[PDB]
Amino acid sequence: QSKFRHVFGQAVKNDQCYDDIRVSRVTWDSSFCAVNPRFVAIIIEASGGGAFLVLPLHKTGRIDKSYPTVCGHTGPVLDIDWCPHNDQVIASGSEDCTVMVWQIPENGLTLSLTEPVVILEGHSKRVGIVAWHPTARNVLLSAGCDNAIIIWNVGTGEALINLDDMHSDMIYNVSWNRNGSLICTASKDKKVRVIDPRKQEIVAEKEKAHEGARPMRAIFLADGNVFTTGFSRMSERQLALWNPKNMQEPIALHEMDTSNGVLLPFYDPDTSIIYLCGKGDSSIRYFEITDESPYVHYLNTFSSKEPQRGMGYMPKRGLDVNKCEIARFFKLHERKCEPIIMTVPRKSDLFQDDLYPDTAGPEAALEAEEWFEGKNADPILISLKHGYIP
Repeated sequence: QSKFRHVFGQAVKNDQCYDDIRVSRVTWDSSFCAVNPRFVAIIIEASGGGAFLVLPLHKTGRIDKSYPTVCGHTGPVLDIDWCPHNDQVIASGSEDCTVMVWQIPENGLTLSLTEPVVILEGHSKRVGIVAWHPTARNVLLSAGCDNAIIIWNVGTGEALINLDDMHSDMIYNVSWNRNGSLICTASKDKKVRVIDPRKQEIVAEKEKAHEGARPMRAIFLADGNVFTTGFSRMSERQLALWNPKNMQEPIALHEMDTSNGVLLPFYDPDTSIIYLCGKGDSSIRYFEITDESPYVHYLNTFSSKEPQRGMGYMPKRGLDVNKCEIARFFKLHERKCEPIIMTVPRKSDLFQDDLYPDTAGPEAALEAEEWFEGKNADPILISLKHGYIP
C-alpha cells in the first residue's frame, strides 16, 4: 500500500551532464562529489597538491581542460561539504592535514581560487571527513586519520572541541543529529558511537554493530534512531536500525548482496526514504522507514549499465515540485557527472503538498558562540510551494 512504491529514477540526456572531468584517483573512500542549488563540486586529479572543480549548474557539456579550479591545497583533497547556511561557501579536507573554507565568487570561478577564507590546522594526519553543523552558523566538524574529531568556529578559526582520545582506530564517517546536539561515528574497531561533543562523553555505543573487516557508515534519522551500513563476516552488505536508548539488539537488520563497495546512506527525512549506493555499484536501492515492522521496507532499485565512482545529493531547495522530484543524485563516472532524477508518479497536476512538507531551510537557527555555550535550536523550515506552477 506504500505511496512511494512507484518512485523511479531517470538519468538526464548526455547534454545535461558535466563531461571530460578528471575525477580524483586516490584510494581514499571519498564520495568525491558535493552539490547545492547553485553548484556541483567534484574532487579532481591535481597536477600538484590538491584541487576540486566547482561548476554552476548551468555549465553542462564538455568542461574545458583549463576551466578554473579550487587548488590552494598542497595535498590531494579527500572530502568536500557545502555550508547549509551559505550556498557560496564550501569546506575541504586534504592529505595536507588542513581543512580550508572557501568563498566561491557569485556565478562561480573566473580565475583559479588559491586563497581560502580560513585554514584550520588542528589535525596531524590527512583529513578525510568534514561536516557542517545543521543549525549553528560557522560550526564545522573535521575528523582526521589521527582519529581526532575537531569542532571549529569558522568565524574565529579556533578549535573549540577536540575529541582526541575517543577513537583508537580509523573513523569511517561522522553524522550530526537533526538539531546537531549529538554526533554518531562508525570506526574500524567495528563500534558505532553516539557522542555528546559539548559534554565530550560517549552517551551510547554498539560493539560489532557489523562483524565484517570492511567499512561501516552510521547516520541519524529524524526520530533519533541510528541507521548503519556494513558487511557480515561472509562479505554480505547489510543495513541495521538502532535505538540509541537501547542498542543491545537491532530494531532491524537486512542482508542485501555481496558487492565490494560500502553502502553510502542518503536519508530524506521529508519522505522517510533512504537511498543506498556503493562505489562500484550500477544500482541505487531505496527503502522506506516506517513504524510497521520490519521498519525498513524495500521500495525499488534504479538500474544502469555504469558503475559509480562517487555520488552527490541535491538539497530539497534545488528540486522541481511540479515534476514531483523528491531527490536528485549526481552520479560520478570516470570522466562524467550524471544527474539522476527520482520522481513520484502522480496523475493530478495539483501541487502534491503531501510530498513537500516544510523542509530545513538555509537560515542558521543560532550562532557558533551560543551553540558552543550549550544552546540548542531546530532547523528553521521553509515552504517549497513558491516553485509550483498551475
